[PDB]
Amino acid sequence: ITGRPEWIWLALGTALMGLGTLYFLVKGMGVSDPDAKKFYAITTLVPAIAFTMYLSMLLGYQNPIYWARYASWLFTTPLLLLDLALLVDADQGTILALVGADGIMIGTGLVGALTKVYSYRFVWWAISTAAMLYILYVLFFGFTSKAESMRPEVASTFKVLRNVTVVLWSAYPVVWLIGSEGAGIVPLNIETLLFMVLDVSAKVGFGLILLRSRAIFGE
Repeated sequence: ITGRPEWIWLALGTALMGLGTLYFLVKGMGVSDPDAKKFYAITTLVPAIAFTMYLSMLLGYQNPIYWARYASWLFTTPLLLLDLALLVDADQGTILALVGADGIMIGTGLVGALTKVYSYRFVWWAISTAAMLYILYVLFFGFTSKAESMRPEVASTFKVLRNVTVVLWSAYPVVWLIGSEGAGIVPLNIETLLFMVLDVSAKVGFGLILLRSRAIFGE
C-alpha cells in the first residue's frame, strides 16, 4: 500500500503542509505588529487546513478520497484571496465579488467531477474556468493598480505573489481537463502528483514569499 505512487504523493503532501504550517507558526512567534499578525494568522491557517485534508485522505486510503482535497480548495482559495485583498487594502465590494466567483469556480468544478455524462464535464469546466478567469483578471489588472499607488515594498511583494497566483491557479483547470475528470489522458497517480505540487506551491510557497516580506508590516 505505501508503495503505491498515489499514497506516496499523499504522504509527501501531508508532510510538506505540516512542515510549512509549523514553520509559519514559529516565524510568527514574537512578531508584535498588528497588521503582520493578521497575515500570519490567515497564511498559517491555509496550510493547516490542507494538512488536515491530506492527512484524512491518507487515513481514508470516482474515489471519494479526493473530495477531501476539493474541500480544502473550497476553504483555502477564499483565504488566499483575502490575504491578497488585505495586502492591497481592497474594498469590501471587490472582495465579495471575488469570493462569490470563487464559490462558483469551486462549486461547478465539483459538479463537473460528479456528472455521469461525458460531454457535460467540459460544460461545468468551462463555467468554472470562466469564474477563475474573472478572479485572475481582478488580481492582475485591478489589484495591481491599487498596489502601485502604495508603499514600494507592498507593490513589489504583491506583483510577485500575483504572478505566482496567476500561474499556479491557471494550472488546475489544465490538469483537470487532461486528468481523469476530464479527458483521461494523464494517469491518476500522475494527476495526484500535479495537484499536490500545485497545492504546496500555492499555499506553502505563496506563504513563504509573503511572510518573508516587510510588506506585511504597518510601517
